[PDB]
Amino acid sequence: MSKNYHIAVLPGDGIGPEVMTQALKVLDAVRNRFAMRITTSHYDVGGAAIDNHGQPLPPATVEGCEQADAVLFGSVGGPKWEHLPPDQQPERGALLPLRKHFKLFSNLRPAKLYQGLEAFCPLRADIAANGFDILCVRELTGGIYFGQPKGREGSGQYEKAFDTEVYHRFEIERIARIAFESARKRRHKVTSIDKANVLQSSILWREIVNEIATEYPDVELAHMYIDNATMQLIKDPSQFDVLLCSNLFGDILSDECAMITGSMGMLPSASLNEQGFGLYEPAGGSAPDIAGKNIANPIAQILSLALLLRYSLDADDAACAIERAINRALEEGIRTGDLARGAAAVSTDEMGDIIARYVAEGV
Amino acid sequence: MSKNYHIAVLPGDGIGPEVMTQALKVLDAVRNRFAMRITTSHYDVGGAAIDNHGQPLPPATVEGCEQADAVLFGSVGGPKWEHLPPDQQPERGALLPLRKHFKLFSNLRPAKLYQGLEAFCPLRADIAANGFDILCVRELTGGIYFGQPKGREGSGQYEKAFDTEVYHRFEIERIARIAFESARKRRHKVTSIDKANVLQSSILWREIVNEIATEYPDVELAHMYIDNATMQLIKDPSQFDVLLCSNLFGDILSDECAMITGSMGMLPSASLNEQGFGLYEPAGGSAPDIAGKNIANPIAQILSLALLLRYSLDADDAACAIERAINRALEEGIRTGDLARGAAAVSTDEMGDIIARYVAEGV
Repeated sequence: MSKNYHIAVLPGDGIGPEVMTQALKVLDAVRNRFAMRITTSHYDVGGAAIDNHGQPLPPATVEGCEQADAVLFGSVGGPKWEHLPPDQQPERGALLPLRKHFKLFSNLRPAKLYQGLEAFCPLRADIAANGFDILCVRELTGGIYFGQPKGREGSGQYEKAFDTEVYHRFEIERIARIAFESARKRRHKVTSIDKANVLQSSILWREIVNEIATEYPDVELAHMYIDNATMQLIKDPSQFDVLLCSNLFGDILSDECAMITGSMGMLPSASLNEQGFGLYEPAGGSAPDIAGKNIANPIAQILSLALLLRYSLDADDAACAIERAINRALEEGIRTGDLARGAAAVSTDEMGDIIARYVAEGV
Repeated sequence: MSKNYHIAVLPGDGIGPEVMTQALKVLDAVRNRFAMRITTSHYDVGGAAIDNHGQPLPPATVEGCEQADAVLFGSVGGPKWEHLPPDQQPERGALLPLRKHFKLFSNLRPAKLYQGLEAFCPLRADIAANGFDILCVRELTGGIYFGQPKGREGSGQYEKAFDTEVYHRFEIERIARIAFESARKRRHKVTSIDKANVLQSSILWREIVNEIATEYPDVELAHMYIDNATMQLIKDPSQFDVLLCSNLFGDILSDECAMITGSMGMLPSASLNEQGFGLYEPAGGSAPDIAGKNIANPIAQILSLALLLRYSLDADDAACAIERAINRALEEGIRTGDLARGAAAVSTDEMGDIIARYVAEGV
């Protein structure tokens, strides 16, 4: 709840700009309720920047993001591009350059069971009913996806391929930190996932996690292996707050958490660097068929904004207030098309009206 | 009618002997019904072997296992042993030299939702109702648990720890074969789990698997990455037959499967080699606590006999009869310590008499 903030807003293609419009409505209701001074600049990126500057990521767009406290990003692909690939893509050509540009090494993906869809959840009703709220923190830049040596050697029966799981201390120290800070924002419990029986890199991970933890006495830390963690998300998801994972283990576990929500198309994602700059976006997926006719669901965008406030603009109170507006609309059955018993009671624009109205505690 | 076969029977410690005698009751009704000739010989292993012989895996046991078509193995360990060393007593001193000696590179873990146990399944009911029957085939000897170099190196910022994820073409070939062979005795489907979008070792795995697929043209092959399978196992387990897995991807997935049955006490395991020699055992362990002739549940041990018959003895007729018997028992609600409210506990011994009966044939 304060003054000073500026936000690069990059809708993109497809549903991008119609779902960012709903986010800016909710931003405006936040601006008034908490008396926060937040300005935005809009920038072209992906397909429309192809169309305007003949570029997936125009250079001035990068400047504008350099000048912002955070980037709110939409969707990128939609209509008619990528016949010429791949770093001449939208996705390839905008999103990973931005990643690389700003040192975005972490990826946070919350998975919370909203009352309203305890029936969509895949777990036994008596399990879904206990509910859950988990933040999966995933290390993005190291591990076995990028390790070196990597490659393929030989022929015949002894032909081999190999990848290396490497981690460096500087890498494990920074992602651990983001996990602990985030648990402070939350319920003060970090479960670090590893394979610290067999894996040497998993022994260092553990080790270093236990060192960093001394700096956070108010946060409880547990360790769990990846295969126990795959069972426990099914058995009792409600035991976990923050999951701290390597690149591979977080890929797996962030997807397992998404599935157990039962919704998925509703989920946000954040990518942060160690200074608090983030790029916030829906995890879901670009439009395209769905585009232009307002039946896109804006919630994942509106939830990327909630994330933006908590994590880059340290407005935790403002972030909850959007969360509770969404929880309220979902409990009432208000859908774009997720429960049309007596009609998917709302279009994209209507959905954006209702949430911004609820934040402004109107309804 | 006939046979030729011979089985080493190594009960072990604890509930090993109690549930192993129920297994052997059932081998009797099988010997009778399908007119087989199967010889058994008992050998002392782990704890029994330390007491009677002075060591957990006597030369004589080993000698006896070399004369068998398979090894049916109970449980090993109790708190009365292992104070002295790691790979010198019951578990590590018995169970893993066995595997090494016999070149057992594959691990088969079935996970099947049994009807009278549907409620214990932690998935939503309508997914539980569709049921499932999965066989996870896991590479045991290779991949990242054993690749070299493994280690840790340096100080400060770039201190690193690494593991190498190696496969050769011969390793992938032989595990893919037992997966396709297995699929032939089941529903003629193999899904191969890689992460081939980024891993060089996964890329080769996918290549060799496609090669081997052509030698089994009547078996439908599918590829899927580890994070998708992790979700699909929740959303629609019924789509799967055999999962073909590398060492780490099958350790994760095997547990996920086990959990979704909701009856992990009941599951068997098989480790096979190239010539079809297997070690068959419960996936869990003795319960010294519960050791003492008559409450331990014998179904896992018995289901182990079923696997041995199918994979080592090539008698799947006799294996399915055992699986039909257990299936009828469970839905009848009869069971050792899964449910009692009408003094509906039944002994280890009663369970064995009953399942032998149904195999013999009911009425």
